[PDB]
This record gives sequence, structure tokens and C-alpha cells, in this order.
Amino acid sequence: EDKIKGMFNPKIWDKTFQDGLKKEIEDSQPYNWGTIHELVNDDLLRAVRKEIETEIHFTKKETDIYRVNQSGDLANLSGLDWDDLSRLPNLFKLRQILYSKQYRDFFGYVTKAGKLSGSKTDMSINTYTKGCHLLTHDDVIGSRRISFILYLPDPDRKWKSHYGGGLRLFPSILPNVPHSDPSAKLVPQFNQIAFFKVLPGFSFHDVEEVKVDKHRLSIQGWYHIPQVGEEGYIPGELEDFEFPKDERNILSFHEVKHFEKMLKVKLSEAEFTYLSQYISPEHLSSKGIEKLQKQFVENSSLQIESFLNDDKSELLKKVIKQKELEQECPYHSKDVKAPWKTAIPPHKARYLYIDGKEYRNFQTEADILEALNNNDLPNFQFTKDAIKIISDASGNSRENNFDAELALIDLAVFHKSTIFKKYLALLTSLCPVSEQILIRRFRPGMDFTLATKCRFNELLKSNPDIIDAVLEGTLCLTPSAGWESGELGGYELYMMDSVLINDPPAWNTFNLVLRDESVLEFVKYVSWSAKSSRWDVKMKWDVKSC
Ligand SMILES: O=C(O)c1ccnc(C(=O)O)c1
Ligand SMILES: [Mn+2]
Repeated sequence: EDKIKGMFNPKIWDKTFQDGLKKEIEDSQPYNWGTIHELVNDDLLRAVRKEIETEIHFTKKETDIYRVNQSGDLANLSGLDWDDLSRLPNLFKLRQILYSKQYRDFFGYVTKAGKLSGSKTDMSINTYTKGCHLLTHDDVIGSRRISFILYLPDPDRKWKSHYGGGLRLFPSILPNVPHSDPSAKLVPQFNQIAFFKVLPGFSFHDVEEVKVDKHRLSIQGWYHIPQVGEEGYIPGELEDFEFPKDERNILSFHEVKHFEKMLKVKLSEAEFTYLSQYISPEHLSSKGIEKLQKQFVENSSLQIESFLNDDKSELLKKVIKQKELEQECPYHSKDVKAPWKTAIPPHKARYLYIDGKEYRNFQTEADILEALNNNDLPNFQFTKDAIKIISDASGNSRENNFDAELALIDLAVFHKSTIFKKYLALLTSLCPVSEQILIRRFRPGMDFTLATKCRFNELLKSNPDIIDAVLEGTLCLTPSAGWESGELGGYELYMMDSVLINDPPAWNTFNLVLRDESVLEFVKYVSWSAKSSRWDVKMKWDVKSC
């Protein structure tokens, strides 16, 4: 109990240091946080690092929100037992000093956090290697009160910014609506600690992907609200902001009656002619249709390869590749321009999309409230019109042309056609009654979605004819290679609340899934190492049985 203070940098016991740090935390941005360099006795932390590397077996784990080499999953033999640190005596001592009354008095003082539990120790040890990442979250769980991360990269080398693995903090547009882009990034060194009071609606942060073949070790922890009576402690002494909305617009009665009439291969020569403008002959034949029909009957899903015909395939591949190679992709939401929008908020998703609605760029609360007071509906031809006029002005250079947006919008218009929906009804024996179409681009090192269920149309819940499912299509147009292992991310994942579909990005594929209430779906974060964005067209429909 005497040697505890001496196991820290002596500056933290200095009144001048403490008061200075308290003020720095008070006045920090974008929410209250701070950092201390050279926190712990150097020999102790060096010994901890050596113990960890020697004694702990790390296991890669990937979910929608992270990829990390973990040690924490118990019931798996490699799982770290915090009740048995027999062989990690230095780690045992590190935990002891961090949760000591002496340190908690200091730390609670400078963070203005109030009392902190000494008995509720809560730490975990993780390494990040190339491709590892942890996407946006606020740490708000149970009795967590202060978050800290102590960093243990190689003590004899500087960790460089371009290595990645930075701790990024996100400012607040309004409570529970973090800005899509971070406003600060800490590049951590050995024996540096970062920390922040856990703040519902505000303490949003992530860990930037590690971009090089290095290992970075960290020890993440929390201080908790004390146990009742612990050291005297006495207890007590949003959908609206998501864009795009998971909402569909109902179809005209003309369309719905068309589909019913057909279901109660009744496609005309003229309709096949229209469908063959975009779709491969293989999938318009009597046999191809029969195969797809049976596959959907047996699986309630379809995974079609070479969906579009060669003409539209060649066109789209050219213009997408050209845009990838010769134009500057925006990498901040402020830089995104019509016809594109940024999906928000970043603790739910981040990607670029074209929805056909009037342009929005959400930098301020006022920008959001303006959109919510003035809801508008998609119109893809007007979006085309607007592009053409921006395009003519600048000139349509190799570096500014909208060739890819125009082709993609044309493709969206095809899927918006009454005849395509007739084809869809033919394949599925379902009658679409609503639609939402989005063109999406997932940039390397930025974009992703997280695991969510479909959103039923509330107004239609009482309708017996309408199936309790959402039909969802994905037309992938990703022309780059290297995705097959899933290691570059970008894979489309459908799973039950076991995996139904795990499809890395590929060129010219069409996935179709009839989702019941409990099916989860996401597109995994695209690695910085990916050779292009993931490009796709997303389609959703409410359906009734005929
Ligand atoms: O392990 C980390 O470095 C880390 C950083 C930020 N957040 C977490 C977390 O688990 O909340 C962990
Ligand atoms: Mn965290």
C-alpha cells in the first residue's frame, strides 16, 4: 500500500499537474476526454507487455462492428481468467494500482466523475493487426462510468500515424447524433492512456483500422459506479435522424393490378423485349425462369450470377472503373456533392448513396430539421436532369464527369419499371406493393452497415394479404479483385437471430431474399486495403400473396 504511488509517474500526485489536467479535460473537444503520457512505471509496464506476449493466446474475432484479436472469450480454453493471474504477476499489479484508492481519488478528481468502484475491476486485453478495427460506439453499457485505454505498442519504436490504429472521437450534431466524420484522432504510444467519462448520446469514438503489418497491444478498461455502500457510496446521492430512412413508397394501383392479374410465364413479347434491354438472356428463358422459380420456392431467396446482359455489364464496368481510377472520391461528408448523400449516423452506418431525393448534406442540426420538416420523394429522372446541367457547366472532363452516376441511375429506373416488377412477381409468385431503390457506394476505410432487421411498414401491419416479410434485392457491381476470402470486408451477410448468405463483393450478381422479422443483414466494413469501393443497387419491397 506504500509502494502504490511510486508505481506511477510522480507527476500525477502533484497538485499543479492535477489541477491543470482537470481544466484540460473540462475544456476538451468534442466531449470531455484526456490523455496522460508515461503513466506507469516504465519497468513495470515493460514487464506487463512481455508477460502478455508470452502468456496470453489471442484469437481473431470478427463481427459487424469489429475485427480484433481477443483474449476475453471464456468457455474457450484460450479465454483469459482474471481470477487466475498466477503467471501474470505484473498484470495483477497493474490492475491493483489502477483500481487503488489512491489512483481512483486522482482520476475521479480530474475527470469530475464522482466516486469510482475499486472492486468492480473491468479490463480486457486485445491486439490489433493489419485490417483490425472497431467501428463507432459510445461505450454506454451498465454501470460503466469512465473508459480508459492504456497502450502498449513496441516501447522502443514510435507508432506512426500512417500505421493506423488511431483512437477517433466524433463530435455531436445533436444528442445521440454524432457527426459522420471524426474531429480528433489520437496516435497512441507506449505507456500512454486515453480516457473519457462515458456519456450517453455523446461519447462516440472508434478505432481506426490498422493499415500495416504490425501488432498493437492495448488494455481497455472501465471504472464503474461503486457497489452500494462501497466506500460509503449511496445510489442517487432517434429513428428520425437516420438517413436514408428504412421506408418504402407504395406503388400505383395500375402496377399492383398488373401483378395480380398475372398471378391469377405470362410475359408478352414486348415485355421480354423491354427486360432484355438490361437482363441476361439466360435469366429470361423459359428454363431459366423455371429454375429461378423453383430455387425461390425452396429457399425463399435467389443468388443470381451474371444478372445483367453483356452490353449493360460492359457499360457499367467501364464507367465505374473509370471513376475509381481517375476521379477524387470524397472522404469527408462535407465534400460529398449531388447526387450523392452520406448515410448517418455513424454508430449505425456510413456509406454514399443516391436515392433520387433533393440534395442533403447534414453538417448541422438545422440541416437535419430542415429535411424532417420538408420530406420529399425520390425522382430519378429529375436527378438525371440536375446532373446533366451541373455536368455541362464544368465540362465533363475525365476528372469530373457523371458517367457512372448516369448509368447507375438508368439502371435504377429499369428496376423501378412496371415491367421489371412484373418479372420479379413472376420469379417469386409475390405481388410487390411498395418500393425503395438506392444506389450505394462503400469506400475503402470508411463505409459499412451494422446488423439490423427489416422494418415493417406500420400502416400495412393490419393487412392480411400483405406478407410479414420484406423482399430485398442487391445487385452488386464491384469490379475489383481480391475479395474472395472476406478479408477485405464488403461482404453481404444475412443471418438468423447461423448464416444464410455470406457473399463478398463480386461483379454483376443479384441476391434476393424474403426477410422475415428476425433475419439480420449487414455489409461488412470495407478495408482500407480494398482495391475499389463496393458498388451496388439496393431494392426493397413490401409484398402480398396472390
Ligand atoms: O481495445 C481498444 O483499444 C478499444 C478502444 C476503444 N474502445 C474499445 C471498447 O471495447 O469499447 C476498445
Ligand atoms: Mn470503446
